[PDB]
Parts: sequence; C-alpha cells; structure tokens
Amino acid sequence: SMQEEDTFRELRIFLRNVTHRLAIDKRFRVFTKPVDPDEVPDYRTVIKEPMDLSSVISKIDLHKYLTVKDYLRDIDLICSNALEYNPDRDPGDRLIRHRACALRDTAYAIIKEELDEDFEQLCEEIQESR
Ligand SMILES: O=C(c1ccco1)N1CCN(C(=O)C2CC2)CC1
Ligand SMILES: O=C(c1ccco1)N1CCN(C(=O)C2CC2)CC1
Repeated sequence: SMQEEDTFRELRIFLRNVTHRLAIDKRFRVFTKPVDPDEVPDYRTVIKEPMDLSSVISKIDLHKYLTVKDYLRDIDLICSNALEYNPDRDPGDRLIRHRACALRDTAYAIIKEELDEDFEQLCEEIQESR
C-alpha cells in the first residue's frame, strides 16, 4: 500500500540522519570509507564481508533496510570486523577497538532514545507479510 511505502520512506530518513551523526564524529573517521586495498592488501583475505558508513548510506538509498534490526546488523559488522582484524595489545589496535565499541554503543543509544518501538514493530510486520 501507499501507507506502507510512506512507512519505509520515514525509516530511510531516520537511518540517514543517524548515519550522518556517526560519520561527522572525529572518533569514527576510520569507519567512514572502505579499507584501501592498496594500503592494506591482506585486509580482504581475513575480513570476508567488509562494511563502512559510506556503504551503509548507499544501502539505505538502494532500499536494502526494511527494519532498524537490518541496519544494526551492518553497524555490528563494522564493529566485529575491527575487533577481528585488530586484536593485539599494542596501542594502535587498542585505539581502533575502543573506537569500534564506541561506534556500536553510540548507534544503539541514539536508537533507544529516538526510535519509537511501535514504529519498529510496524516495519517488522510489513517485512514479514512480503
Ligand atoms: O593496517 C592498517 C593501516 C592503514 C594504513 C596503514 O596501515 N589498518 C588501518 C585500517 N584498518 C581497520 O580495520 C580500520 C578500522 C577500520 C585495518 C588496519
Ligand atoms: O528493535 C530495536 C528498537 C530500537 C528502538 C525500538 O525498537 N532495536 C534496539 C534494541 N536491540 C538490542 O539488541 C539491544 C542492545 C541490546 C534490538 C534492536
């Protein structure tokens, strides 16, 4: 229905706003673009499904997310990739992991405060019906 297409349009507006607020935070600059294969040629041998905030924007506009649960799976993948590739005790790995955990926690906190639970439940029930 037109009413259901309006629901998914409102979801996309919400997701673009959250993603922009993450992408302008100086702590999260390292997560804004894909890892450069020329600088880190080993990255794509270890990390099987790369993800970053520019790719998340592209996926919103492709209509890949029908629920906020769909979106948070990709935020969780950005974080888990960083914890997997950078697991060591040295300061450079520890700084990346602290920033990855802060990206995940900040996304969840914005969504807890600003996403209505009944709006998310409506999105889930339309998705289930298709
Ligand atoms: O090895 C490097 C690197 C980049 C330039 C020179 O070395 N990196 C940084 C980028 N990496 C990430 O995991 C970023 C968190 C997304 C992988 C580690
Ligand atoms: O579906 C929702 C939601 C957000 C706002 C209204 O409904 N979310 C957030 C809360 N979630 C968590 O896993 C919490 C970290 C434990 C699951 C996805």
